[PDB]
Amino acid sequence: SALTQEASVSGTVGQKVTLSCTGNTNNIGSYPVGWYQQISHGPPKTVMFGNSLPSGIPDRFSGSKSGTTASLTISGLQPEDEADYYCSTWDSSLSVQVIGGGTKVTVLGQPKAAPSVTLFPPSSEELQANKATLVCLISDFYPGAVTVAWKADSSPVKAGVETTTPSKQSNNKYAASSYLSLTPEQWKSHRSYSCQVTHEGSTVEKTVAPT
Amino acid sequence: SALTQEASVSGTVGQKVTLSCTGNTNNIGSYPVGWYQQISHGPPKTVMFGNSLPSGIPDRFSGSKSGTTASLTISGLQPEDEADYYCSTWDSSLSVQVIGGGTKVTVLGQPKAAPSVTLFPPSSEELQANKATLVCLISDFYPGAVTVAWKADSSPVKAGVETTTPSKQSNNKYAASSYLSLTPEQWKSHRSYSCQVTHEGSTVEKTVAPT
Ligand SMILES: [Br-]
Repeated sequence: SALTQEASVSGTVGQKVTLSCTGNTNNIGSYPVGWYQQISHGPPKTVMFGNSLPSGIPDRFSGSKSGTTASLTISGLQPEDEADYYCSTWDSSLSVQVIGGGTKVTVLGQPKAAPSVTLFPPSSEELQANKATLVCLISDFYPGAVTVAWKADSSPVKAGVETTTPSKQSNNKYAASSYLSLTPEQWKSHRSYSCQVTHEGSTVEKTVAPT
Repeated sequence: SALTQEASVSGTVGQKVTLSCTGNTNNIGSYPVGWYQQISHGPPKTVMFGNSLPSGIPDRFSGSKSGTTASLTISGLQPEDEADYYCSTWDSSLSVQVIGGGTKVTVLGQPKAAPSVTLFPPSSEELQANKATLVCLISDFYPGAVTVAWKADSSPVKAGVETTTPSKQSNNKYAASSYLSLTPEQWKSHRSYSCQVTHEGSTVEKTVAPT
C-alpha cells in the first residue's frame, strides 16, 4: 500500500491516542487526507478530512499533518471508538485515490501482550523433496493486529510473503503465521533469513541460517 | 448510511454482476462516484472513479450512473473479484465524504484444491532455550475450512493445540497453521508426532521425528 498505517493502537479509557499515516510527496505531501472509521462490518463514516472536524463527530478527534505523515489524535479514548481506521488521499503520481492498510484501535479490556515470534527453517524432509519453506509463528499477542516484514540476509524481501489474518485462540490472545516459499538454492546461498514482527511499541525479529 | 447498497451478491465464474449505489441529489446525483474493493480486510483498492477505469484494473469493470443511482458492473466474475465493495461520494447538504454499507460479492464455482501440509520440527534456537513448538503449515486449499488433529506416536493430542482460522492469500487460496506446544523432553520421549489435516472429507497427514 502507498499509505502506511500502524497495525494496532490501543489504550485504556480516557487515554490520549494517536494514529499515523505515512506516504510520499505525491499523496499526503500535497493532498488533503481523510480518515474513515468502520465498526465491526457497519457503514464507514468520515471522522476527519483535511484537519477539519465533520459535523456530528466529537472534538476529541483532531488531525494534523507534517510533511509526508498525517496523524489522527483521539484525546480521550472511549469505548465507542473501538473500530478500524483507514486513511486515504489522492495520488497524483498514479492518478487515483489511494488507501492505507488500516489501523485497529482497541479499548483495552485485558492486558496488552507482545507477541512470541518463533522462526522455523526448512526441514530436511522438505529440502529432500527439492522444496524450502520458512514459517514465522506469531502467538499470544493482544490486540490481534501485527506487521510482518522479511529480510534476505539483511535486505528486505519484496515478494513471496504470505501472512495469515490474526485469529483468536483459547487463551483469548491472538495468533498468526507468515510463511515464505523458497528453493534449496536460495536457502543455502544466503547467510541468514529474518522475520520481523511489529506490535504497537514492540518489534521482535528472529533470524535463522542454513545448517 | 446516506448511501444505500445491497448487502450481498453472488455469481458463478464468468457471470456478469451489477452492484448499485443509491443516494441523493446533493451527493450521488451531483458528484462522481468511486468504488473501493477490500479483501481479507486488506488494503483497499479503488476499482472505479467517476465511471472511468483506473490503471491496472481490468476491462471487466465498468461504471454507470443515472440520476441518484450509480452502478458498478463486473463482467466475467473471477476468484479475485470476490470482495466487499464500497461506494462513496461528496455530499453537499452536509460537507463530508459519505460511504455506503458495502456489498459482499461471493464468487461461486471456484476450483477446489487439496491443502499442502508442511510439518516443522522444533527449531534448534528454541530447543536450546528449553522450548519446543511444532508448526503445521496448511496452505493452497479451497474452500477455506479444515480440521486439524495431532498425534503423539499413535495417540491423539489435544492439550497445547491451537489452530488458526483460514484466511485468503494472494493466490485466492486459503492458508492456516496449527501449532503444538511441548516440552523438550516430551519431544524426544516419543517416536514421532503427526499432524492430520482433513479438507472436504479427504485427509493429508505428515510426520516428523527428533533431530
Ligand atoms: Br490534509
